[PDB]
Amino acid sequence: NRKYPPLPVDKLEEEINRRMADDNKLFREEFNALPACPIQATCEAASKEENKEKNRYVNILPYDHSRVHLTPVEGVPDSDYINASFINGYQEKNKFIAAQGPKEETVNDFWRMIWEQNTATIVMVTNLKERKECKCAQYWPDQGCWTYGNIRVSVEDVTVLVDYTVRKFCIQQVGDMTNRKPQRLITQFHFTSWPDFGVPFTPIGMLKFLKKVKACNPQYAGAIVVHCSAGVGRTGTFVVIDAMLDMMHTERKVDVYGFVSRIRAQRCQMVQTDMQYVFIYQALLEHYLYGDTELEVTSLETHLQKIYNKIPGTSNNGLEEEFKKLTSIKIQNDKMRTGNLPANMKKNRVLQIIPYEFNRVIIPVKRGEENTDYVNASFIDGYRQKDSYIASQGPLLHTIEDFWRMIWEWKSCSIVMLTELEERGQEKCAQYWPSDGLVSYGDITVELKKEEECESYTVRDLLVTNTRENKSRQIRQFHFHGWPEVGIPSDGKGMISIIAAVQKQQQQSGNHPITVHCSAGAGRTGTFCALSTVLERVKAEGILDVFQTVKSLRLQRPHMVQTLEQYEFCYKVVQEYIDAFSDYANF
Repeated sequence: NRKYPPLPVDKLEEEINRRMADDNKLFREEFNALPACPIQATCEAASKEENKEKNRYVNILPYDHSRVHLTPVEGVPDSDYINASFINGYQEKNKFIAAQGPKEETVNDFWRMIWEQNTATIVMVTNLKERKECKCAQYWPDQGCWTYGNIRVSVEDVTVLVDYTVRKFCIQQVGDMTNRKPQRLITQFHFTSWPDFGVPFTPIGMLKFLKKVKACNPQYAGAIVVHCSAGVGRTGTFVVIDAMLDMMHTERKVDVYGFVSRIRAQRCQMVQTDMQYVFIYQALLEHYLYGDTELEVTSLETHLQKIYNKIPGTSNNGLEEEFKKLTSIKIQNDKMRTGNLPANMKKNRVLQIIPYEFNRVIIPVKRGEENTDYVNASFIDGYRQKDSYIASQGPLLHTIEDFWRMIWEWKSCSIVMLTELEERGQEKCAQYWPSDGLVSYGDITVELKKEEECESYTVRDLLVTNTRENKSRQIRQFHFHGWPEVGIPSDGKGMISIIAAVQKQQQQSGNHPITVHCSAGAGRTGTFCALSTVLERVKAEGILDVFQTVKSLRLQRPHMVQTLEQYEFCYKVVQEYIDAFSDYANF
C-alpha cells in the first residue's frame, strides 16, 4: 500500500499527531483500510460441526494453513482442533501462537497445546471477567496442583504488581509410567491493567510487560502463546508492538499497516479495533521518545551527575530536560467535564487541577440532590495495587462533609496532610479534624483519640463513626509540618519517615486507598505518591524510574509533581533513602 508506507522514526511523533487529529480521523481511515485477509485462506477444520463448541465466535476461526494442530487422540474423533494460529514476528516465522482464551470445555485442549508445542511462556492480555461477562476460563490453579487431562500443573510462585501478574508453574505430562517426561517451568505473564473501556492511560506498563516476557522466554522453547478472549485484538496489539520495536531498532522505521496486513495472512482480525491499532502507535512513540529510564540503584550516582549538571551543548541541566518532557504532555481538557459543571465549579480550589473522568473518586449521591457525587479527588495506581492513593485537594469549609463521605465510602484508614491550614497569610485547607473531643459532618462523627508528635509530622488517631450505619473505624491522620512555605524541604528525612509511618498503618489496617492531600491536591500530593511508589519499588527490586513514575501521575491527575523543584525533591529523597540504607541487599 502506497498510502501507508513505512514511517522513519524522526516523523513518528508528527505523523501520530496528524493521525490523532479530529478524533483519530486518519488513524480510523488507516485501520478501516486494513485488508480483511491479504491471501486466499480456508477455515475448513475450524468450521466442522464437531468443532463448534471449541470456538467462542462463529466469525473468529483459524485458517487451515496456519492453525495449531493438536496430535490426534486415539478413539476421540476431531481431537486435532484448537482455536489458535501461528503468527510471525518481525524476521522470524511462527514466533508466536495467537490463541483464543480457553472456554471451560477447551481448558484441557489449551494445556495439551502448551505441552505439545514445547511452550515456556504464556501471555494473557485479558481479565477473566469484564462486567460479569466471562472472557476466559481460569485455566490455572491458585495453589497446589491440578491435572488438566494428562497435564499436571503445579503452582511455583505468584508476583502481583499494579500492571501485571507473573505466575510460575511446573507442568508435566503424566499417565504413562513407561514414559515419564521431565517437568517444565512455565511462566504466565498476565496483563491486568487493560481497562474494560478504552486503552491503558499510559503505554509504559505494556512496554515493561513485553520487556519481562522477552527477558524470561528461554532458549529451546517452542512458540510463545499469546491469548485474550477471542485471541485477535489485544493479542494482536502485543505481537505487533514486539515486531515493530524490532523494526524500529533494525531499520529506524515502523510499518504498523504493513505488519498488521502481513499477520492477517495467518489469523483473522489481528488488531480488532481502531483503539487497539492507535495504542500500538502510542507504545512505539513511548519507546522512541523516552526509551528505558529504569536505573539500578548502583547507576543512580552516575545519573544524578547528569541530572544536576548542564547537558553539553544546551542551556539546561538533566533535571530541566526531564521536567520539560513531563510538562510537554497534554492536559486532557475533554476528560475534566464533571468538575467543570456549574454545580461543581465552587467545589474546586484551582480550576486547572480537577479530576479526569476515568479515575475521578465517585461518592454516593446525598438523598435526592444532583451533582452530589463529586469531590476533587483522583484514584492513583501505586507499585503493587491499583487505586493505591486518593490524590485529593484539601477540603474547603463547604466540602469537609464531602471529604469525609469520600474517606468513609473508599475505606481509607490513612490520611496524609501535606499542608498547614494557612501558609504565607493565605488559606490552604479547612480544618476537618477536631483539635479536642468530637466534631460531626452529616453522617460522619470524628473523635480525637490520641496525638503523637514526630520530628516532621503529627499523628492523630481518629475514631470515625458513620452514625447512619452505626459502624466505627480507627483512621490515622499524618499531618506533615516539614514542607516550607517557599521551595522544598532541605532534606528527605521527614518525607522518608512519614512514608514509612503510612506504610506501617496500611500493613495493619488492610491496605485501603491512602487519602493524600495538600491544598490543590497536585504538587506536594504528587511528590508523596511518586515517592511512596519509588521507595516501595526500590526496596522490592533495587530499580527506580522516577521519570515514568511522575509521568504516569501526570496522566492520572493534572500537575501531579507541579514544579521543577518538586521533581528535584523526588530525586533528593530517593538519593538520601539509598545513602541512609546503603547496605540493603537489593541495592
